[PDB]
Parts: sequence; structure tokens; C-alpha cells
Amino acid sequence: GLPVMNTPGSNQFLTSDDYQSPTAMPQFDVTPEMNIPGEVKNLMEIAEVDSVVPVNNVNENVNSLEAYRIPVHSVTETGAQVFGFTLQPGADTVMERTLLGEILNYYANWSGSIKLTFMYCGSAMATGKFLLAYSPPGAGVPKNRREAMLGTHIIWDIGLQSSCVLCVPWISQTHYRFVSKDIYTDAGFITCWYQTSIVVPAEVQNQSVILCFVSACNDFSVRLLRDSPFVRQTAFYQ
Amino acid sequence: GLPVMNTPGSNQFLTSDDYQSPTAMPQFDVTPEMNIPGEVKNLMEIAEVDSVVPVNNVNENVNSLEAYRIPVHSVTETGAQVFGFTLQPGADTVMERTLLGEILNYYANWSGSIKLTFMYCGSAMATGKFLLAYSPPGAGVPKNRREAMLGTHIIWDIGLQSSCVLCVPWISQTHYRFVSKDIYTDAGFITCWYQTSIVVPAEVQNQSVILCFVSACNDFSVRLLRDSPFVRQTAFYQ
Amino acid sequence: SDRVRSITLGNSTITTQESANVVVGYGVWPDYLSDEEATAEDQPTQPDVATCRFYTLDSVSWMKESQGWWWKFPDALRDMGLFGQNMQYHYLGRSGYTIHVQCNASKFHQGCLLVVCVPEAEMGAANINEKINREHLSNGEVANTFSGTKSSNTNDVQQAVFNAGMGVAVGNLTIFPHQWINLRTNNCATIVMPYINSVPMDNMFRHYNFTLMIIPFAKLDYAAGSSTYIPITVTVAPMCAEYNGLRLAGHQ
Amino acid sequence: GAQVSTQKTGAHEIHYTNINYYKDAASNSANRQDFTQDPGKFTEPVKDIMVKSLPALN
Amino acid sequence: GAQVSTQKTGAHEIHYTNINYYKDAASNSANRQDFTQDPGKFTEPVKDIMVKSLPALN
Amino acid sequence: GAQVSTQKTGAHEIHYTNINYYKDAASNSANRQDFTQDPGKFTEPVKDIMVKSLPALN
Amino acid sequence: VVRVADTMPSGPSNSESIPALTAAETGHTSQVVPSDTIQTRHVRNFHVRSESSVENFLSRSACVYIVEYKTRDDTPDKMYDSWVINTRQVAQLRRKLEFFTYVRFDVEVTFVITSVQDDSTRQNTDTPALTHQIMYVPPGGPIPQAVDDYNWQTSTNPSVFWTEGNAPPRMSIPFMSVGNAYSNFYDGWSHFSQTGVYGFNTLNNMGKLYFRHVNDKTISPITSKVRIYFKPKHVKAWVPRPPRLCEYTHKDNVDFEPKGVTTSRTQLTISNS
Amino acid sequence: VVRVADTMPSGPSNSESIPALTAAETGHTSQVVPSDTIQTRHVRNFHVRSESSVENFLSRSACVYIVEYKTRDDTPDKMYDSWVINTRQVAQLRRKLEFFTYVRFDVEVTFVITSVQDDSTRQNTDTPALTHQIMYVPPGGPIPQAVDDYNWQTSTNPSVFWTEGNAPPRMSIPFMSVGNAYSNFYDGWSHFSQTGVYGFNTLNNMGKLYFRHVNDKTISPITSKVRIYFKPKHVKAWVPRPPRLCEYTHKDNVDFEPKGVTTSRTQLTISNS
Repeated sequence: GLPVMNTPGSNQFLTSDDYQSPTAMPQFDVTPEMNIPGEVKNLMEIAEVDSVVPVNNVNENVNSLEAYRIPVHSVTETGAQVFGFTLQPGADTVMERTLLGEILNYYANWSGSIKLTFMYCGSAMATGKFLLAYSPPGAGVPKNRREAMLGTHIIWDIGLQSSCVLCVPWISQTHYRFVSKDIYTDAGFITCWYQTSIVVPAEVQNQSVILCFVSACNDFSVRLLRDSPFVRQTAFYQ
Repeated sequence: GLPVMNTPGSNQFLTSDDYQSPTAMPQFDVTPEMNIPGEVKNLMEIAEVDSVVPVNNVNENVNSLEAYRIPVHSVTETGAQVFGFTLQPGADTVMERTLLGEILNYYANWSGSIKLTFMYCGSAMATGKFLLAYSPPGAGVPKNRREAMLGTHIIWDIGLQSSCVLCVPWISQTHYRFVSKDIYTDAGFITCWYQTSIVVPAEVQNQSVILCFVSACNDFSVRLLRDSPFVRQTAFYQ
Repeated sequence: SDRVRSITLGNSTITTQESANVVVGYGVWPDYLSDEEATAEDQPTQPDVATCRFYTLDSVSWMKESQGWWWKFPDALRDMGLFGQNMQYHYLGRSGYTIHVQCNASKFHQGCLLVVCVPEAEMGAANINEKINREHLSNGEVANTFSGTKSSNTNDVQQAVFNAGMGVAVGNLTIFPHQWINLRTNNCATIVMPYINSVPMDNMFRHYNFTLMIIPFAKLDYAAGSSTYIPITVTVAPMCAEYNGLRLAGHQ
Repeated sequence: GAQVSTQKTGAHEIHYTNINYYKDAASNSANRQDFTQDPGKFTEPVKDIMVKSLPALN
Repeated sequence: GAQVSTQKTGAHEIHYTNINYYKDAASNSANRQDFTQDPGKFTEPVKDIMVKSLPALN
Repeated sequence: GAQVSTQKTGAHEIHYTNINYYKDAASNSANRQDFTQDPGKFTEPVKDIMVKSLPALN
Repeated sequence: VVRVADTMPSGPSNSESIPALTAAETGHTSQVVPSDTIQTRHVRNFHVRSESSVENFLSRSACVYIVEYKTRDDTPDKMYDSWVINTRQVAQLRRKLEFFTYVRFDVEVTFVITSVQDDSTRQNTDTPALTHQIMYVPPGGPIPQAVDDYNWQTSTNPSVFWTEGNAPPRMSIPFMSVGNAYSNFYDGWSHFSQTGVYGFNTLNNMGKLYFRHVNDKTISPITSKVRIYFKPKHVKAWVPRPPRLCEYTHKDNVDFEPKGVTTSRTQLTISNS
Repeated sequence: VVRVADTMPSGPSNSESIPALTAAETGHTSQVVPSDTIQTRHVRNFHVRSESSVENFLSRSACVYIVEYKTRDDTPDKMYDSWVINTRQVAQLRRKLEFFTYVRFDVEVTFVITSVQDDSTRQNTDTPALTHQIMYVPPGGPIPQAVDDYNWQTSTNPSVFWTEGNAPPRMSIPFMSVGNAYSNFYDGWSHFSQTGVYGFNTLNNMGKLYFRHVNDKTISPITSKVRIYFKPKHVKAWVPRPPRLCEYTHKDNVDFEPKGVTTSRTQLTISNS
């Protein structure tokens, strides 16, 4: 024979195996392969596509299409907070159900930069400027516009170009973050602000709708697999 | 198949294994490596660093910082024994808790030369000479100064250079010693002696403090691992 | 000879005539973050003149019976100039240090100190299951003090000179950058400590990087006519400082 | 009939053995070293491609 | 894909076989033949290095 | 890393395989092919060696 | 060896080039690197998108259906137990496969069997090792009708014999779809008059499994439970889709009840509260 | 192949070169070879510092936590048993790892399971082979709540099945710290207002294990005890520190009671007594 002795690890089944198992029906004439358009070889090609964030999720607007509309209108003086939300792609109540939020809910440790994109869906005659900030933590949430412009911001105007890009850079101690809600890794606090009001001429409606999109930059990454907390079943589906 | 037969030794777990086991989470994107200063690749780099020996451990001075002070003062005639201790790095009551004593308490069979270093922490105007002997066994412990200078000694003076080095050489039958207390391998008997007294001028205090340091030379070695006798627990730490 | 040493950092210069040496950490000189270890992506601010300079902390006295002192050192410089401001307004900070400790005495005095710069000196509490307050591990430039006996106060750090707070053997506490201010030869002690941490750029309020411990072994013994009050003065200076993530003020 | 390729290890800090045993391709191990990607058909799904400097449908 | 290196034997009185099987580096065996050391950053942690013949801060 | 040597067989009427597996020398097999001898220090333990023809301390 | 993109350095700029302004009204996803908003430094980033590939994401063993059957009872249908082969009865493996519209994967099946002794008067038996038979049956094959029926003979069909006390069985299955890809979604009927069933069920056609105890009528019934773990590999997937929001209802359709799109905030603007 | 340093020969000397006099007041550790105090001969020393390397010193299997759980009881929490993953509950492995401040090691885990039959009226059973499931759970994963709860399915999580009568299981774990090194010491808080918990505990974040019996409700309870043996390898360690003198108290802090620095002599000067 051949002198061999087993190791601790023999006769066990593991989920992440990569061991060659025999076929049950040999010499199987496999049907040919077809060039189908739209091939995915990495889920990161899917995660970097724009998709709409349900921002307005306030007390039963989620049972409707109303949750995607961010309302904005003419103010009295200036400088108010339209919307604002924490940056937790996987543990938020805002970007929880967006495509980036779903894919990161299948993961645990992520890194990389996140793009937001803001289509303006108002009338063709109204203008207005909006401060789109990013405040890294250590301090709280900036309560007025003067505290908001001491972070990474952008001053966006409404013209022919209806959509902006706030490209949130990567400012972090560690390389990777956590998806789950925890204290050691907090990210930043998006807060949108009136740079000016909305000046609109006569015979046009006053209020309008801003949308928000989300995607990932060139250096986005995910590290650990797990199960997502969205699967809530009781019995089998007979 | 393949003709193989097991040997006595199959299906056992051993503490000192070196056998390749499969991973549980494959293709794991390992976080990068960082150049941290102060890298240890051998514990012998740690064991050859000077560290202070608690010499004065006499009847509740160990519950204080008093145990590190070796007192010394002006004598009447000459030639008295300030301190003295056995050379058992791991089985002594003097060098038991020093860093060399801790590392050798994680080992069993050691060899190599040991340095002592004696900082003098007296005043800036007092002088005095001290005989720092080493008496290999076979005979007892030298009771006066005339019996003490028939070993490996050094005559150390106090001047600008406040610290001495008694570099104890390697005089042994076997290559290696034992850490534990036994009879077959005994090492030597350090005994410090007044070569002269301490002459100090007026308006200065009489008594002073000598310190002791310990380290290892270029050819120091340890051979067998074991558990150290310092770990004394009862239950788990919930 | 090499007893006269000068150090120039910005607009503050220490000249000593009875120094010993300069212990450069674990051999590594301070340096800015090279981009093989880069984690964050926005441009950091490197002041280099208004930050890399000597800041003097409070001075403490050393009687015959004093037991020790400890300073946390990303925290004791909380409110020392633009190092304090650029600590406050940012989120991640990386800096080396340069410790200098003045303490002088005449030739008719004796005694010996021990200046050890221990990284990550996590201290045990006085009671076993009690939460330490923030105002007992540090007090800024106000020095804490060891107690030689078994300290048993509430919400207090375990003060014992024969444990060094961490429960280690205090004679074995010389593995770190250490110098001995023996009062018969030396006027001061210099430790150039580089930034040792497991993350490349860390915050400077949540984290206590290290602890400077001065513990007297040989007590300040002297005659009945000499000057009693012999102070101890400590003055450090950051090196290669940079700051990442500017945000609104405060810490919470 | 051996094949030698590099293991998966991190940057800044191998050559395993693979022998194909069974007589099919459904027994071959999982090809878990395909790192290739191209986000050119989920982003930029367009004719008249943008420049990112021109005003992009001016 | 074989690697041959010397066994650990004493002085004055080998060539084993090592084949890397699994597809990672966390499965590689323990590198228990690193004898390298340098006590230059725990002893001599200093500027203006000593000579051992000069009186060493005279 | 193979070693080939002859088996033990009688006169007038092989080449086995040996691969050294474990990382030490205390795991190497028993060297049971050392046939060397020299009875020169148990016989003839002498100065002024005999000839067997001379009368051998005449 | 493929890295992620690094960060290029930038500086103070005053240009007519506008990375911030784009036209999202064309469906083009904007491509702004963080080196075009603020002054980013040089970052040599060594992240590798390794454990996010379509091979690495789906090649994990997942349960599909538990099968329970005893070794002696009063009725012949509570002895052996069958199962029609489908992946759409557990929401985890199904939800991971429903990112895509069409996939092409080989299946590597692993069975995990546990035996529970039932309660009776005479439980103190000397029971030998149990034996299990798992006979694959292609679509249209013979129907086993008992534990002693002569259709269990496997003159051609794939089978596997296991004895309790070993490693679990494992076999591979090649690509068996008659088209070119396993259709996780088919929008159509079965009859060409646009009638019949609506699925999603017209294109299952996978065959069915069977389980029985090879041992005879024991003197004590033993409840056997076998778990099937599919493990796909060599995976190519096309034309993706967003994941499912609402919970599942059945296996032969896609029907549901409406769910709110997320959980509410009760505020809209963040502050220090 | 690296030897220790040899001994060079020396002779009678009368020099101004003083190896004996050094300045320990600078922190420089003196470097006196024994060839500079007395007349040492030529020694060709063949000691190799082999079994004192940081790899050789820590790569031994050490227990961390015993886990006890039965196969049938009255309460559902005495069946399966969980454990939060930490190395700081047994003083031997903890004290060997607390030479250093930061370490970087891969973990190679080995479980050792023993089954003790409990006392009851009906201990004379014919019990088949037991089966064990050890499901790793990453931080934030689902919480198993019973021995029959459907969270034990392992659609993604690492698991291992063992049957009593074989070699013990073994799996490896790569470097899972989110920083660059497992911090055995962290001097800081959790909240940025320097409040919250003080640790040493803010940076554990390792996940937790789970244990259960795969077999059903047996007719006799069997006390199961599983021992976890960590075995690090590929070890790099930085910036050391002296070992711990005082005994340990808990796992989530460093708190203690003061201990005398050694054991007393009751004399100070040795003699023939």
C-alpha cells in the first residue's frame, strides 16, 4: 500500500469547499453556449449604476410613490435644511432598500467612494442654488448653514444641466468600514441647504420635486459575505 | 484506487502540528501590511535588554518600590557584604520576576552568559570601590572578602562613569542548564563587597542607593518550551 | 564633548549643558505618511511651523516622598495653541513627538528618576468592576500622581508604584524608550518617540496613544541646609504632523 | 499533467498544485480567480459618448 | 510544483518535500525556520552611537 | 526530492523509493543499512603491533 | 491580478470643464472620480474586487428542502419520500439567484442525513447501521410505489448508497437545461392560445428525487431527515435585475402582498437629536 | 542557518579602553562580550536560537473556552450553546499573547468534543452516532433561537459537521482585523466625548460561535462538552511589553488587585546558611 494518515479535518462538510467531486451522468453532451448581451461577471458592475433613493420616508409615505419626491419651495429669508440623512449604506433607514443598500446588505466590510446625483424636476423657468455638504463625524450634525459649509460641500446651480454630482471622497481612519450599525465606524452626515431660495415667475406652480441617485466610484469594494437581514420566512412554500 | 494503509499515528490531535488545514472562507481579501516600527522576530531581542532586579526583597518591602534600592553607607573598618544572591534565573527569589526571569520561566534548558550592570545613584561628591565577585560552586558561599576575591571578580570605582558591567562568563560542565531548582546543575554565587568604604564630605547625606540591571550576552540560548509556574487561576473570567 | 546639545524646532530652542543622549524610539525617525500606507483620500494640512514647536506643560515638585506622575500624550496638549486647534477641527491626526524633561539639582543632592514612554498604557481601576472617569486618567497638563500604597478610592485609577497601573512588574518597565535622570550627572532627558499605532491615521481625542511615566526610584535625599523645592519641568514638541478630515468644531 | 498557479495573497506581503482527475468538466473545481470586469454596458449604455468636460447634451 | 529544503538537524552530525495544496495562503504551513534577528532597536536605541572603547558620554 | 537505493537481497540470486516527509530528523526512518565495522580498537589495542609471524614479544 | 483604480492628484482649478454638471436625463450614469471635486492626494490603493465576483457570490452550499420519512409505519407513503427538483422553496438561495434573469451553472449536490429514534414500548434495540438510497429520476421515469417495489433497481438511473457514520455524499450535476440558460423568469403561458398556467412553472422540467431505507421492516421506527445542499459553480449570468422587496408566497408563481418601500423616519431633516 | 556568536580569545591587557565602565544613564544597554573581562579561550559555539522565535513560541494549540450543552432538556437555552469569540478568558494563552502590543496572525481552530451520558431511569439505550454543527456567525448575523429554528441553515455562513469516532475537525481562519493588527491593548474610549466603555473591548468585534446537536429529541440526555483550541501561525509581532505580574480579574478590562513584586528572602546577604 501507501503510508498515509488522516489529519484533523477529515470527514466533514464545509460550506466554502472547492474540492473536485465525481459526476453522476458521465460524458454528458452539453448544450452549446450562446452570446447573450448584457453579461455580468462582477456584481460591482451592478452596484455602480444609478438608482433612486427613497428619501422622504416620513409616516406612511412609503405605501406610495410619494417617498421618492424631495419637496422644495420658495422660502421667506434663506438658508433652511431641505433634507438630511446619515451615511450608512446598509444600516440606514434611507438608503436601506436602494440597490447599493441591498448589495451591501449582502456584505459586511466595505470601502470606497460614493456618488450622489441630484436631478432637478421643477419647471423650466425657476432657478435656485443648493449647498450639498458632507460633514465627517467627531462633531455632531450642523444645525445651520454656517456650520454646514465647513465640510466637503458643493454649490450647485440649476440651468440647462438639471443634474449635479456630489462625489463624496474617502476620508477614513481604517481601510474598510462596517455595514452594521456600530459606534467605532461612523461615516458622515449629508445635509442639503438653500444657498438661495427658488425664484419663480408668475403663472407657474411654487413647489417642485428634487430626486436623488446613488452609485459607487472606481475604487469601491466589499469584503465579507453573510446573509442579509431582509429574508424573514417561517415555513416552506408548498 | 490506490493501495494505501494507515500507520500508528492516524486520527490523533497533537499540540505541535504543522499540517496544512483548509480555509473556511476562501479568496479572502487580506488587508494590507503596514511598516510598524519596533518589530520583534525573536524573543532573544527582548531578553537582552537591561531591566531592574528586585534585590532588597526582605520581609514586606515587596509591597512598595523599596525592593529595588540596594542601600550602602560608610562602614567602620572595611570589607562587608552589601548584598548577595544565588544565580538561578527562573528558580531564585531575587531575579524571579525580572524580564530575563520571566522569559526563562517560559523555558526549561538555557545556556549563555549573563551581564549585570550596576548604576550608582548616590551624591556627586562621594566615592567608593566595590568588589563584584562570582564564585562558581563546589565550594560554599565565601564568608569574608579574602575568600571572595578568589573567583571571577571586578574592582569597580565610582567617578563620572556611574555604571559598571560585571560580565559573568560561561564556566560549565554541560552545554545547557536547568531553569528549575535542582542539585545537579548549580551556577554561582554573586557576592558584593566593600573594597573601600564610602568617603563623603560634610553637608551631604551618608546613605545612598545602588541599582542592579540584568541582560544577556551574544551567545544566550533557551531550548525547551513549557508552561510557566506563575499562572494560578481557578475558574473562567466571565 | 557631546554633553552640550541643542534642538531647534520652529521658534523654540532647548539648550542643555549636561544632557545624556537622544533615544530615537525603536530606531525609526519620524516621517510623514508615504502613500504605500495611504487610507484616506483628501489632502491633509501640514503646518510644520505653528505646530512642530516646543510646548511647555505644568511643572510639578519632587519632595522626599513623592511617588510618580503620568501624562497621557495626545490629550495633555488639548489646549496648547494651534496644535490644540488643529486637533479640534479635524478628525484624524498623525504626529511624532520629542519629549524633553528639565530637572536640575546641585552636586550635594542625590536621587534618580526614570522617564519611560509606554505605548497603549491601559490602566486598571482602583475597584475591580468600576468605570473610570475621564478626569482621573488625564487632567490635561495637570499631572496625575501615583500613590505608593494600595489605593482604594472610588472612580479612581489603581495607584501603585509597584504595578505601574497596568499590573506589570515596574522593574521590567524598561523595555520602552527610557532614560535615567540620575541627579549626579544629568540635567535632562530626551526621548524622540515616533508614532506607533495599528492604524495609519487615528483620531486624537477618542484614543490615548501613550503615557509618559516618571517614577522615582532613588528618593530625593539631601542635607538639612539645601533648597527643598526641586521642580520637574516637561516640554514636548510634535513632529511630522498632519491632519485629515476637516469638519465642524467640538467633540462628542 | 500538472498546473501551477499563484495563490490569493494580499499586497505588500504560493504556487499551488492542481491536477484534473475525473473524466468530465462538471468535476473541475470552481474557477474562483476571475477578477475581470467591464462596466461599459451598465454605465455608458449610449450612442454619442460623453467626454466629462463638454457640457454633455448642451 | 515541489519545494525542497533542508531539515533542522544539529551541528557536527534531509531535503524534505513540501507541496502547497489549498488555494489560499492561510492554509500554508507555519514558517518555523525564520532564525533572523537584529537587536539594534532594543539595544542601541540611540543617536551618536557608542564605541565601547571611548568613555561613552565623557 | 526522491532517493533511490538498493534493497537487501542475498547473493547469487530492487531500487525502492524513499521520500523524506516530516520537517525534522527524528522522523527519518531507521538507518538499517550500515554494515561498516573495524575491530581495530577491541582487538589490537596495542602499541608496537604484532606481525603474526614474529614470535610476538620474544 | 486586477487592482481597483487609484487616486490621481489634483489642484486649484478654474475651468469650463464641469464634472459636477451632467445630464442624468439620458440614462448615462456619471463617472466622477473624487479627484475632480476636492483636492485629493495620491493614493496607491491595493483593494482587489475578489470576493464580489459572480462565481464567489453564489458558490456557497445552501439548503433547498428538508425530506422526512420513517423506516416502518402503517401507511406506505410515510416510508419513502419524494421531492420534485426546484430551487424556489427557500427564500435565501432563491433571493440570491434572483438578481439575474438567466444563469448557466453546474450543480454539486450534498445530502446530510440525520436519524431520530421514535418513541415506542421497545426502544431498547440493538440497531445496526442504517442505509440510504437516493434515486434520481429523469422526467417521465417510472414511479416508485412502495419500499419493496421493483422500480428501485436502477438499471440506468443515478443512485447513491450511504451508511451512517461517514462523510456526507457528494455528486456533481452538469448543465441540464434544454435551452441555453436556466430561466429564473419566464413571462408567458403554456398553451399557444395564451391560456393554461402562467410561469415560471412551464420551464421547470427538472425531474424528481426519491428517498427510501434499504433496510427491511425494523422492530422500531426511526425518523430520518435528509437535507439537500445545492452548490453551483462555473457560473455565468446575464441581464441582471433588482432584488425582491416583498416577501414570497408560493413556489409556482411570483404573487405577493404590497409592502412599504422601507421603514419610516418620523422626521425628514437630521439634527443633533 | 544562523549561529550564535562565538568567543574571541583575549589576553593580559592594560589599556585606556574600558568595557566595564558604561553610561546606563542614556538608556543604552551595554554590549560587553565575556572576552573583555577575563581571559577567555576560543569557543566554537554551535547554539542556534531556534525554538525561541516568535513563530515557534506562540504556534501551540491552547484552549480558550469550554462549551457545555445537552441534547434534550426542559428549557431551549440549555440545548445549544453559543460563545462570543475572544482569546482573553484563559490566562495562559492570554499571558503568552500579552508580551506584545500588536500582532498579526492567522488562526487555525480545532474542536475536541466529548459526550457524557446523563443519569436517568432509562439509560440502557441503543444510541446511534451523535452529530455536531458549529456555525460561525459574522458580526450582525441572524440569532439562532432554538435547536429547530430555521436560522441554522447556513446559506452562506461557515459550518462544520462532525461524527463521533473520527479525528477532530480543523479549519483555518485568515487575518480578519479591520485595521492592520489585532490590538491586544487599546487605550481609549468608544464615544468621541471620551465616555462609554473603556477597553480593550471597543475593538473586539470578532463575531460569535454557535453549537447544537443535529440529532432530534433523544430519549436520554447526553451532556456534550466541546473544547476550542486556537493555534496561530504566520506570526508577526511588534513593540513588546513586560508580562503581567498581578492575577487577572475579568475579560473586558485590565483591572486587578496589587500583588507584591516577588517573594521575600528574610535575609539580604547570602552565606553558607
